[PDB]
Amino acid sequence: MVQQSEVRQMKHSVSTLNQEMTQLNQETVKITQQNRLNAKSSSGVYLLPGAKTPARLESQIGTLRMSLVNITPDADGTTLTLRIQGESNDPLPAFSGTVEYGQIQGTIDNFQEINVQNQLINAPASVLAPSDVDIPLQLKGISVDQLGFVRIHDIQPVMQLEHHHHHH
Repeated sequence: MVQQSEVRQMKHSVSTLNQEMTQLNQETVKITQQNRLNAKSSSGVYLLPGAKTPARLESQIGTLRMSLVNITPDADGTTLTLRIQGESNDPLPAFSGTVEYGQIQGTIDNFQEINVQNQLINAPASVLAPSDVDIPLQLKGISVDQLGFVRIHDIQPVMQLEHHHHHH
């Protein structure tokens, strides 16, 4: 019932608004957008190519932190360096992940993920502590200038053995 006949007819009458705050650095704005969307995400973390900031994700192998650097155009899509940094002090075993990437045409109040598809980021077995890895993420179809968001999710260990949870 919010559908009211509300008109924007510019009438010549003075109206004093509240003291609107100052402007902000463009990158910092995209960072503020990243953080807000990050919390609004239930499937992994939002890495906005315009923010390039590191995001913390609690995976099956452990708590890791990804970020986007060296973002450059590709033959088909866009090549950027996907860095997996360990938040813990432990080495991270071999794992694969499903990364979504597309465009955001809406606002923070209401945004639609359009032109979005995914790719498999498979990193090697990190036998070093602390664990830090960098792998080339060759995005397809989408152009660097047209990049809206790169969301890392679905992180799973590959072909590695478990330890028998002997409780009985």
